[PDB]
Amino acid sequence: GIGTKILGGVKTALKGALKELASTYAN
Repeated sequence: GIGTKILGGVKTALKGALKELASTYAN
């Protein structure tokens, strides 16, 4: 229920936003 935070939320954030930001910082 609040497992959503460490599943659907944080793992989506690393999968999308950190993966895109770090990838086009490193280039």
